[PDB]
Amino acid sequence: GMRYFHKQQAHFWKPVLNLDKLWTLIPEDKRDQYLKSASKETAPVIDTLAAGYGKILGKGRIPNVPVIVKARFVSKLAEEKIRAAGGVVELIA
Amino acid sequence: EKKERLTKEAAAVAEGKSKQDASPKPYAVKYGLNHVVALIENKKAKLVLIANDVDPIELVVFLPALCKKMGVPYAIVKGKARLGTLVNQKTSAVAALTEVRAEDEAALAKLVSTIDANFADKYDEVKKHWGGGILGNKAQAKMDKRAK
Amino acid sequence: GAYKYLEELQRKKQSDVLRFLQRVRVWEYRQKNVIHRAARPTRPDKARRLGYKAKQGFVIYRVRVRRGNRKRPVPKGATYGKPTNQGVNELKYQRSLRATAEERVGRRAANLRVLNSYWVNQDSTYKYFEVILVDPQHKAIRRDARYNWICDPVHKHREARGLTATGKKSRGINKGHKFNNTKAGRRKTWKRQNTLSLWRYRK
Amino acid sequence: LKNHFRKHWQERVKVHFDQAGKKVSRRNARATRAAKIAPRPLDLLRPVVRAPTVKYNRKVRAGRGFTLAEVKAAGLTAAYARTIGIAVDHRRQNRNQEIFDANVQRLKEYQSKIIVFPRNGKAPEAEQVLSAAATFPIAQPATDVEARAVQDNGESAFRTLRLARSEKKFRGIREKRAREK
Amino acid sequence: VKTGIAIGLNKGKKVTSMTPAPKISYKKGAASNRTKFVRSLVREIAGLSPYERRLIDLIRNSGEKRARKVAKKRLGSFTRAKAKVEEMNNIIAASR
RNA sequence: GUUCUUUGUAAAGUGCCUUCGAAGAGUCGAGUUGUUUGGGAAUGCAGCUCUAAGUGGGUGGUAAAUUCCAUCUAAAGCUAA
RNA sequence: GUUUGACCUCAAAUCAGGUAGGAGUACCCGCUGAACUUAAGCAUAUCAAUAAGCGGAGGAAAAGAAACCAACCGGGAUUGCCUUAGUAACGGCGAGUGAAGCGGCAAAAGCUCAAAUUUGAAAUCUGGUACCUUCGGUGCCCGAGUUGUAAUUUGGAGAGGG
Repeated sequence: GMRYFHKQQAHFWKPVLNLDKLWTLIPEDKRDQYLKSASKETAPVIDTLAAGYGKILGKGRIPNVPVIVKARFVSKLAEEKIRAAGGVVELIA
Repeated sequence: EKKERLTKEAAAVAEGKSKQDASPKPYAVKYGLNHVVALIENKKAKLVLIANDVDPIELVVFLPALCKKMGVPYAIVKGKARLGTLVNQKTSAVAALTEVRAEDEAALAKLVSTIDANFADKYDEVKKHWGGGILGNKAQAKMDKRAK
Repeated sequence: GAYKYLEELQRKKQSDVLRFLQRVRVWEYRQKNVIHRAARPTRPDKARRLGYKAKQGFVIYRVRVRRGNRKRPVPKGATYGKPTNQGVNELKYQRSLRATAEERVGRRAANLRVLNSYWVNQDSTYKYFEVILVDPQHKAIRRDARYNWICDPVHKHREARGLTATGKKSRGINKGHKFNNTKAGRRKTWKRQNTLSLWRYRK
Repeated sequence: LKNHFRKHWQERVKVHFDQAGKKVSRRNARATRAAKIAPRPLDLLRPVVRAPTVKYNRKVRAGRGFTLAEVKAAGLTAAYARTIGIAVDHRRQNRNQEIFDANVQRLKEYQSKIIVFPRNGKAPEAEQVLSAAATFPIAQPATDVEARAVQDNGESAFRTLRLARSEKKFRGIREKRAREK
Repeated sequence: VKTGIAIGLNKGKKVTSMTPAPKISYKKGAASNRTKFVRSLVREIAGLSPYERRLIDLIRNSGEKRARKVAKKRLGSFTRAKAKVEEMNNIIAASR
């Protein structure tokens, strides 16, 4: 292996959130109404950074509901799976 | 003299009708080192006297060159106690004078011409020509006899 | 002002005028004693910026200190242990010669408090410092609130404890990632982090 | 597998039996300070500031003191503020208008809520509050609304990040090429 | 100016801007008229040091490269050697 | 609270323009030796030698050269919890 | 004038008035500095930047208002706790050793000199002495001091002129 002088584990902070959960970040009160109302003109925006998540992954299926995901990093398959349902991924910093 | 000036000032100004007309414009010598070095670089000084004997000579080594550069007539006087006498101190290490009465203007100008001709025009070369190659009398006799 | 000229001129140490003055003054100081009262500073600008004030209760002592490395005073240079110690004439004495001079001067003048010190000259054998001291029993300094702090008893033998500037430097007291082992006290940090903290409800 | 007990650790052992008594003395010190400080809070108003260190920049957080620009914009001076009960930090600088306006409104609210007594006299009784931190709590700003219209353009953020990475990686080479031109 | 993403040449979230003020502990060491005058006069008095006297000979004989080398050795660093040699070049071009 | 004294037309705060804006040297820094540190082409200290600058100087955890950027302002000092 | 004085430097007094020493040393600031032990025996190493030894203070000491951390949408004196972390890193890469920024918290407090001509007035200060309303005040007299005592200014700024 190689070395790293003055390593500090804040450059590397990048927790991950698979697509399977992705609605735990929506409260329960709001979840079932947004599920039934598959409205493309009005979809729930999900801020993953405020929840404490850097990157989004695509381990599993979500329904075909639109959703606006705000994240710093994503995977190709995650973007694909969200776009299938008809959700955009807005990038943040 | 300061005390009598102050009581006269209080008597004339506090009760009477004037602000600073009681005590007139004073003329005197300037004697502080920093004050005189600041008078130079504003070119208010007409004459400067610099004591030859100072402990830290580095206090005064720069002063002749500075007076030359700013165009001031300087002189090097024998005695800092001699300056302390005329300024009510034990030592002064400098003395300056920047203004005079008209009765003494001509004497001051003649004195400055005298100082220039006798001091600077005579010793303008002294920035070269090192000193202090003297020997004791025994060594001098040795050198003389070995020479002849 | 002339103090500026004095500063810029004292910075030019290898010029002819200053090496002449050095050659004279070192001889004078070597004919005088090792510690002796100076009537006035050789360097008024340096003393002025270090805290000297030309009034009663401010004192200047010229002091002489031998140069070189530290020798351990074991008999016949034998240490009676493992050989890895080192050659004996190669030890360095973490405290500086300025601190040594300050402490000797404060031992001679114990009624005074050592405010500061500064280099004046040196030779192959000796270094020369001027030490600035203060009289806290003098009323002009017990008053005059800019210097009445030296009269409190926590400023006794500042030089011996390492509170002068040379002491702070030799202890390595500054801010940064470089002074991490010695920032609040080397031994303090060592005692702090070689310490087993155990709470009531164990973590 | 690594237990650091080869030194004389048994000399340097601190056990915190003094936990409860220290808590009690801390409370008593707070009470005594309150009595000595009676009409005033025991806490200076601190500003809002955004934390550094990407792990934490999402959060807003309480700082040391307000800037001189913030104080002048509010319309009072640093010394009078320090007497009034406001913390001031001369070395913090303002590069964000959001934080600037937030702390300005903080100072405005504080000025409106307080009541200053004259130096000469009266000193009407005021029923102290103990916590300016509780009276003026920190507010996390609101990024966006709960729900919004979707808008897709087809640049796939994955590819966007890859292109950003690539231009960062191959900046210098292209610059040296255009130099050799 | 920022981009609004977590990577790239200018990464980070976009805030509006402020240019707060120019601090006065940024123009430290800048040359004042008094410093210029004092230092010129002190140079006129004290003159040259021995390694400077060597440098003025070696720039005339040997070129600036030997001067830069020996000045890097007599001083600490190349950054200071450059400025010292520039100073000596200006002294030479003035007196000559 | 109740008087004693109004000290003072004496000090302090504030707006705009204009000219300035001094800021610590055998010190910083570099070489070598010893010691120390987690500090690794060398973390801090001390000894010997060398020794600066002012749009400058220090730091930016891989040694140098070149172009930039960011952040502080040393070599003087006091201070409760 | 081979006289009479001024200054500088160095001394002396049972001169007037004060001051240091020594003890204690649980904690605190430095200096100096081992070996037993553990590593196979052992020079590196570890025990340990420990014990013994020396100097020096206080009720706390030290540190302290950045020649800081950072690379963020930037934080913002120091100290201590939780955590960072038995991690980055060091090491016959073996025995073993080993921090720091961030974050939450306790407590919160900011400031001072030198470098600037008062120059239409050394405006400053110790002591002696007589009174007083005595942790001090007023007057008066020797003195310190211009080789710089006061006011004004400390980089966050600030000064001068208007």
